[PDB]
Amino acid sequence: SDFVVIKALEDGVNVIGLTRGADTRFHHSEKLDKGEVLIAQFTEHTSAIKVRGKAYIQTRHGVIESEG
Amino acid sequence: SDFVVIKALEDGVNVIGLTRGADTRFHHSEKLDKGEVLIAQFTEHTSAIKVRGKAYIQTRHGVIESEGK
Amino acid sequence: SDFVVIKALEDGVNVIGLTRGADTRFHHSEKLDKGEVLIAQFTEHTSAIKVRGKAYIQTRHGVIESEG
Amino acid sequence: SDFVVIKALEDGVNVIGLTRGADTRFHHSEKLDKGEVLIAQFTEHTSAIKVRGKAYIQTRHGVIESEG
Amino acid sequence: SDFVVIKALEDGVNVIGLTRGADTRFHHSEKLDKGEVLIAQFTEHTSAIKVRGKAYIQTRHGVIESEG
Amino acid sequence: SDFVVIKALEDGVNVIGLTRGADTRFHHSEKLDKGEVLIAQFTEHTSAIKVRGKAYIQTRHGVIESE
Amino acid sequence: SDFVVIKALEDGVNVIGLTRGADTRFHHSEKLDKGEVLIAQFTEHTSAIKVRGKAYIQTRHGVIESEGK
Amino acid sequence: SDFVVIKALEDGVNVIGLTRGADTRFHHSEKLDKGEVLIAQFTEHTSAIKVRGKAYIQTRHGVIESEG
Amino acid sequence: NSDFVVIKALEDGVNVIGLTRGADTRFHHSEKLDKGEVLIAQFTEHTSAIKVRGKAYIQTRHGVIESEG
Amino acid sequence: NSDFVVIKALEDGVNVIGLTRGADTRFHHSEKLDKGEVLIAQFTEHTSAIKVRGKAYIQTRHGVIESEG
Amino acid sequence: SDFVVIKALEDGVNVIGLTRGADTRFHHSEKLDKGEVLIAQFTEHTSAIKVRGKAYIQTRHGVIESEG
Ligand SMILES: N[C@@H](Cc1c[nH]c2ccccc12)C(=O)O
Ligand SMILES: N[C@@H](Cc1c[nH]c2ccccc12)C(=O)O
Ligand SMILES: N[C@@H](Cc1c[nH]c2ccccc12)C(=O)O
Ligand SMILES: N[C@@H](Cc1c[nH]c2ccccc12)C(=O)O
Ligand SMILES: N[C@@H](Cc1c[nH]c2ccccc12)C(=O)O
Ligand SMILES: N[C@@H](Cc1c[nH]c2ccccc12)C(=O)O
Ligand SMILES: N[C@@H](Cc1c[nH]c2ccccc12)C(=O)O
Ligand SMILES: N[C@@H](Cc1c[nH]c2ccccc12)C(=O)O
Ligand SMILES: N[C@@H](Cc1c[nH]c2ccccc12)C(=O)O
Ligand SMILES: N[C@@H](Cc1c[nH]c2ccccc12)C(=O)O
Ligand SMILES: N[C@@H](Cc1c[nH]c2ccccc12)C(=O)O
Repeated sequence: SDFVVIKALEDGVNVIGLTRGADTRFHHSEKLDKGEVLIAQFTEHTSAIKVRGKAYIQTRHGVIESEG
Repeated sequence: SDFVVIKALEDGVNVIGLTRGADTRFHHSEKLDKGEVLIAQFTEHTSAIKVRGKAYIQTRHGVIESEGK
Repeated sequence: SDFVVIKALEDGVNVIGLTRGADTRFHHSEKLDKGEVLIAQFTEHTSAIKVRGKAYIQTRHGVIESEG
Repeated sequence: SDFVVIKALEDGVNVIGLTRGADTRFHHSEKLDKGEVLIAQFTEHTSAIKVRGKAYIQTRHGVIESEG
Repeated sequence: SDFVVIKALEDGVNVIGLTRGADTRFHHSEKLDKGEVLIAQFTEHTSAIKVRGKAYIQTRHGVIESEG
Repeated sequence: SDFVVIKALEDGVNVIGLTRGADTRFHHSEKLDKGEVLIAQFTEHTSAIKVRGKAYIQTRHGVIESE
Repeated sequence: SDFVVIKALEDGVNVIGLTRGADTRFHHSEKLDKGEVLIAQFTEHTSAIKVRGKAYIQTRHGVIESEGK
Repeated sequence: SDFVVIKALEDGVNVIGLTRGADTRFHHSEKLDKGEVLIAQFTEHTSAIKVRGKAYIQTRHGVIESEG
Repeated sequence: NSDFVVIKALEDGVNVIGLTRGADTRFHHSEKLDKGEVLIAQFTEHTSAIKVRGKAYIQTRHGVIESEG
Repeated sequence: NSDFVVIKALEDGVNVIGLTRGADTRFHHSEKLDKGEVLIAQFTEHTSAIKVRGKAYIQTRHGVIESEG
Repeated sequence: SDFVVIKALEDGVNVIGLTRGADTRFHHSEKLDKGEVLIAQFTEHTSAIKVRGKAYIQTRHGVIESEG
């Protein structure tokens, strides 16, 4: 099952898990300080992940960068 | 299951999930502001995804770019 | 399960689902205006997809372009 | 399942599905006008596909061109 | 399931399905005229295919040409 | 399931299927004349394939030629 | 199932497992001192992993580095 | 299941199937005359294959030759 | 059919520590390696994370990495 | 569907030995190859390790290796 | 299921199978003399393998050498 890597490029990056299912809203927000890395899967409860704030992101389709 | 990466290139971008099944309609519109990235799967409930607004998009088939009205 | 990426290159492009099953008829026509992108799977309900109008198309077999 | 991409290079191209099963006959003929693109799977009902008319075709095996 | 692509390079090319099972015989022969393409799967009923007549053939193993 | 492509390079080529199972014998021989191509899977009934006569063969492991 | 490799580049690096399921919380924090290596899977109990502290990280998407505190 | 290609480079080559199971013995020898090709799978009944005589052999791990 | 890691000890007394799979996380075994020995160790029903202490050359599917003592 | 090894005897009296799968490990069969004969042998429900003695050219999915008598 | 290739570079190389399960101990040691090769799988009974002595080793992750 797929995962994304998120490296925070500043304090307070917000990695937001959206609920899997007929309804969509966020069910968890994990904040990262600058330099921290989160490696997070798609799961039974999370089917979309949003990143807010400056982050360096890797997925199976390559590198992408969120800007705050 | 496959996923698409969408990075908003201006405020107010909408990533719209279309319902899976005989019926086709919008069930959710996720609004993205400039700089934010959404990584969204295809799912039991979403079998097509539409992107309105300027965005940089990656899928397994490569990069594509949506342009806004 | 695979999908196809369609970027509309002018207004009023139609992405048409054809029904899976013994019967083949339309079922849904999604209208894309210029610059909009639709990323659409093959599904229990859709086993063929037609594009009408000018669009840039990506599949697992490469790029192809429809013309209006 | 595998799918084929067909781009009509002239009007009245026919993409014809042959029935899966002991019997082989045409169950459906999809007419493409010049410039239209059909992306069509193999399915429970369709185990062979025939293209009549000038078209550009992609399959997992690469490009091939049908001629009028 | 695998498929073979056949482009007829002359009229009257025959793509012949051989029966799956203890018995081997021809259950169908599809006639292609010049420039027609047939994309044909292996199936529950067809476990070998024979091409007779001049054609350009693609499979997973690459290109081969039959001659009349 | 995998397949073999055989192109006959002369008349009279035989593509012979061998029975799956505890016992091994020929259950079918398909004759190919010059230029005809057969594409043949391994199956419930055929676990080995013999080619006799001159033909160009392709498999997943590349090209080989019978004489 | 996928795994990540983490090599601590200073003392006191934490490798933190987040719970799988509807509830998300830390359920374990593995402390690495400098030069130690942990190779950790995703599991029935861990669906996300956070690294805090200076570390060299390998995943199937390649090399990433966490930067300390 | 994997398969092996054996092309006999002299008459009398033997392709020998060894029994699957706790017992190991030869259950069949297929004799190949010069220039014959045999394409043979691993099966419920055959878990090792021995070749005797001069032959050009292909497997998933590349070319090897046997010599008489 | 799980993944495995290759650990070659570059000095005596390297420890390859298996961590328990499941809701709880603890060391269930430390295999001690002397210099020049190679351990090839899978992830398993009982081991979902592996810690290496001491100097070792390591290979996994994501490449080479080295632990330091 | 299992993996297999190709063994080409480079001298007479080469032995390809099958070791039993399961809690008990012993030799259950030894196949004698004379010079230039080839054996293509799978791992099986009965054979979970294969030992080659004598001079032979071996191909696995990991590449070529050679045994020396 | 994965396997390791071990080529003894001196006499008395010991290939040691460790028990799968909650407990860890060795359940078999297979000694190799110089120039013998052992191709050993991971199994229902062996989930870790230790090599002692000078040996050339291939795994899916490449070559490694043990030093005795
Ligand atoms: N609840 C939605 C979340 C989602 C996933 N991908 C999407 C694409 C667009 C809009 C919403 C979504 C679902 O599981 O389907
Ligand atoms: N409800 C439709 C959504 C869809 C997916 N792919 C499409 C292609 C064309 C039109 C509609 C669709 C379905 O699941 O089939
Ligand atoms: N209803 C048809 C749709 C179809 C898919 N592929 C085709 C190719 C040709 C003609 C029709 C089709 C089916 O499910 O089989
Ligand atoms: N009814 C046939 C259609 C077919 C598929 N591949 C073929 C090859 C040759 C002739 C017929 C076919 C079948 O399902 O098997
Ligand atoms: N009825 C045969 C057809 C066949 C497939 N491949 C073959 C190779 C040789 C001879 C016959 C065949 C079968 O299903 O097995
Ligand atoms: N009846 C044998 C045929 C066979 C397959 N592969 C072989 C290799 C060698 C000799 C015989 C065979 C079987 O199914 O096993
Ligand atoms: N007992 C934990 C061990 C573990 C695996 N990967 C981890 C990542 C971080 C922290 C703990 C772990 C589990 O099976 O899930
Ligand atoms: N409990 C959450 C943990 C998680 C995984 N991926 C995430 C992405 C964003 C936020 C939370 C998560 C889950 O298993 O789904
Ligand atoms: N009995 C242990 C053996 C093992 C596998 N990999 C390990 C890593 C470290 C320590 C022990 C092991 C198990 O099956 O899990
Ligand atoms: N009867 C043995 C045959 C065998 C397969 N591979 C081997 C390797 C060595 C010795 C014997 C064999 C088995 O099925 O397991
Ligand atoms: N009977 C043992 C044989 C074995 C396979 N791989 C090994 C590695 C080392 C020692 C023994 C083995 C097993 O099935 O597990």
